[PDB]
Amino acid sequence: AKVFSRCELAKEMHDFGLDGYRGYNLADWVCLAYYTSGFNTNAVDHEADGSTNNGIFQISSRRWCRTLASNGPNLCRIYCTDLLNNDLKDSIVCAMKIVQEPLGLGYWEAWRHHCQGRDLSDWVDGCDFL
Repeated sequence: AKVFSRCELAKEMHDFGLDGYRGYNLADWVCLAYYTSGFNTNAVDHEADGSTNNGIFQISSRRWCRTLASNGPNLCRIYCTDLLNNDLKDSIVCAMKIVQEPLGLGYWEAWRHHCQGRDLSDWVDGCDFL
């Protein structure tokens, strides 16, 4: 239902206060979204164990959100399908809870494999709102 451009997404995330949150800057978050969902707020990925990864940050039904038949701790206290909204707020809130765990953004494979260990300033370069 919505695919953000890079700077549009950066602007929304800046509005949500993610620049510097838990020591990660805006670029970290933009890079994460790109490599998890390609900036698609409606993305769903179905893993081999049948769990789902959901929304802009590809949040997992095994731990963080609730689906039926795949019961779990549902730590964000939210149906998975509610993380598929055009409005980012619930995905943001849930990602914030995830990054409070010891790994931070290292919890995402996509971030470890494409964003960590790299200069990411490119991801926010040229952005009008800044």
